[PDB]
Amino acid sequence: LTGLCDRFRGFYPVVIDVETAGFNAKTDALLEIAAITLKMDEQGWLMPDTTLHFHVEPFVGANLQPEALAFNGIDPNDPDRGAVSEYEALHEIFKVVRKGIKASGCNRAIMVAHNANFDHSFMMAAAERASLKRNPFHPFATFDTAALAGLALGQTVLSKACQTAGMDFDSTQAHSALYDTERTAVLFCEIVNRWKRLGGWPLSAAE
DNA sequence: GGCCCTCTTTAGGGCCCC
Ligand SMILES: [Mg+2]
Ligand SMILES: [Mg+2]
Repeated sequence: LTGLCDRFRGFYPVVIDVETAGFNAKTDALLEIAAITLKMDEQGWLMPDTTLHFHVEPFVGANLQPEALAFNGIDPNDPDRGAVSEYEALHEIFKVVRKGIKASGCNRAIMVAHNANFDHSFMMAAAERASLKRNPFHPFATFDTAALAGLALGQTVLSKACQTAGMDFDSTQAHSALYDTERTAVLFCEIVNRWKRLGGWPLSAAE
């Protein structure tokens, strides 16, 4: 291929997972976020690059759903969380992403996530509140690993997709931002690498 | 949390992005 900028029409894939206090991106709090950039080796194989992870303070006036907190087991009132503002978390992620875009020769970043619209809507909403400028992510395009796993593995559930792909998946570590992002990143890389392995990529190898 | 299905309506379990 072999360069990352040539693989997805100049899009720089960044794996994202968020933990929230509900399903409403407009009103519910962002509590946690992890980001994993990708890279290709000289042979053209995809693999994780830089990993970021932040605990996030609920923005002022945010709604908190008890059922959501019960699911992710996150206590926003814990002073020992080490949480930062949405601004600080996303500002650092954007900085690393813009740096990755520049070095790779890509044009823009695209979010890779499982059921990606969820994570995308929450990140865009948080960027709006924090008044962040020059959002390096595509405003509506995403790489949904649920759809990709549907094609590649015939499974749409993250746990099952990883297992089907022959990956390790610990249910005791599941539903945590860093672990979910890492497993999603490996899943996405495996799907992409498998397609190359089967001769589906490059298009000349599609033959 | 709330919609969906059915071995349903005097119910609960699946869903599986929180
Ligand atoms: Mg998730
Ligand atoms: Mg998660």
